Amino acid sequence: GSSGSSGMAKHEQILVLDPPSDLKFKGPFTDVVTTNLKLQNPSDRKVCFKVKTTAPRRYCVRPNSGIIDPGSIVTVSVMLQPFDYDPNEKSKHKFMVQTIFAPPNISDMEAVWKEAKPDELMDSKLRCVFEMPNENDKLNDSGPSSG
Repeated sequence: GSSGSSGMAKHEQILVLDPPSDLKFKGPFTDVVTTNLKLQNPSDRKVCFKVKTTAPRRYCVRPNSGIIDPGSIVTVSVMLQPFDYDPNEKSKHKFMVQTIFAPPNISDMEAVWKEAKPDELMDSKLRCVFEMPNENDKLNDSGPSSG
């Protein structure tokens, strides 16, 4: 990884998505895929996140929601259903993750996300990149061989 932002835009987010740039997907595509999404929480208070994508039919996220403890990272399992992938596919699909702090009496989630207004709810624009398993050179470390 290497710090590098492309353009300055307006976005108010508290939860640091990982990868924050784009979420790569290890193929193949002709079979069930498995992609782990890391979600870092810099804040020191509970926060609720709602996983929502444009292709909820070809995507299986679990947990599909929940709260990320303050100062911790969560690993979400995003399984991609096997479908006819095209090499000349267009950049349409998109992944939008919603995040919002949790109340002191956070009991019913369905009630929170509901009461929450679209003017306070924080979201993030992310793109899912489909990669192929066809590796070129085995990788173990970015330096030494040991371990």
